[PDB]
Amino acid sequence: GGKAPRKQLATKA
Amino acid sequence: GSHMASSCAVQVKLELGHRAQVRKKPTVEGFTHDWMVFVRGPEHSNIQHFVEKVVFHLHESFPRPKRVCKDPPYKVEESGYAGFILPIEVYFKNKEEPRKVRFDYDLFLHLEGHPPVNHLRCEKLTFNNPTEDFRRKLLKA
Repeated sequence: GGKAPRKQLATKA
Repeated sequence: GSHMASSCAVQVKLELGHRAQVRKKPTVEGFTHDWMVFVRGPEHSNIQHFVEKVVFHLHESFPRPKRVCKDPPYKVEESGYAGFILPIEVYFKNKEEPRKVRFDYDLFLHLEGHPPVNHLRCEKLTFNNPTEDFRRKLLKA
């Protein structure tokens, strides 16, 4: 799975 | 209608979508990955009958992350350098049950050099025994 980076500056909680 | 003996559930189908492709030459601010999102109904089923407007909540790193669509095919085209869950909203035309639905669509982008991204998925909203106005629009869809 060549998935590009992801911004985890936010919260899903 | 107001003559119900059999409980009728009318189902509307909304579709979340997005494509992604990379430009080997980023924009001025260094955005490498360009993508486009989709919210609509299935081919031949028009949501504009039971759907009023639409909204996209992109990431705050994006200028004006909330894109509203009051027109035909509801979509967003933007550029960045990362993926994320994008909380998408479709506004419904009703005075009854929720006038909005929120689809948390996963915005995935592919690695630089070889990005094939074209994804579309379909959601289902079944409304058990809806008022005529709603039923009526859901049927026209």
